[PDB]
Amino acid sequence: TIASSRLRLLEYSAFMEVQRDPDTYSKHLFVHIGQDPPLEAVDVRQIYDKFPEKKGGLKELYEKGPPNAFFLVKFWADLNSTIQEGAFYGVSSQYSSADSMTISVSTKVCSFGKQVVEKVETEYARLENGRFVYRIHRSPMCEYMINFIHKLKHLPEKYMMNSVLENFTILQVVTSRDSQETLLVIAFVFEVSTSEHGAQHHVYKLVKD
Ligand SMILES: NC[C@@]1(c2ccccc2)Cc2c(ccc(Cl)c2-c2ccccc2C(N)=O)O1
Ligand SMILES: *C(=O)CCCCCCCCCCCCC
Repeated sequence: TIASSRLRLLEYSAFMEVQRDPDTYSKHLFVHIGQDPPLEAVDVRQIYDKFPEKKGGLKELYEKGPPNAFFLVKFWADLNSTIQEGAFYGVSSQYSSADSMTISVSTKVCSFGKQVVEKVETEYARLENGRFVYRIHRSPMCEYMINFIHKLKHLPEKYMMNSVLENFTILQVVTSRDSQETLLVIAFVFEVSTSEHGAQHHVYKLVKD
């Protein structure tokens, strides 16, 4: 469970979809976080080098606080060609909060500690069972990401894929749109899954000392 005092990530999944015929659709999940155990900590200074720094960087974000909003997710992405591929590469996520506020989700793709792509999406709360729910449904992946996945899929060894992924990170920062107050920050780090049970993940809490 990834949750700060203000926002809670409910679900997250990056996937691809193909239309085998007009009545058949196939969906492969690269990564997934479905719907509270204690979390193991990771010192934030160990990841600084691979995230974007200076003005608006992760070090300035952490210093600004609150620290209860920072998390690290290690992903073991399933890049196995389990379906044949006009394919849709997308990302679906969902959050919840006790307060009604408009959120802003920014996704920073980084290569060698330098921001290459950024995507900003404002999300409005929807009242549901006494809580506020934010839904991002089938947000298409940018061609940078689709091409990156194709390039990784073309490497002959999984160790080669993991070496490229050593200098690739995605930083997700959710802020209250109007106040600009940090609600949730999730640093995503990746490896290619070698498991027979597919995509795996591990959550950690980002700490300083
Ligand atoms: N293959 C190693 C790893 C990994 C391993 C398994 C699953 C996902 C990723 C660790 C890792 C990356 C990429 C970027 C970072 Cl920032 C990290 C990382 C994570 C925690 C602390 C320090 C660092 C670091 N700076 O290396 O790939
Ligand atoms: C906008 O393009 C944000 C895209 C975030 C994609 C999540 C990455 C999931 C695919 C796993 C491939 C291996 C590591 C990128």
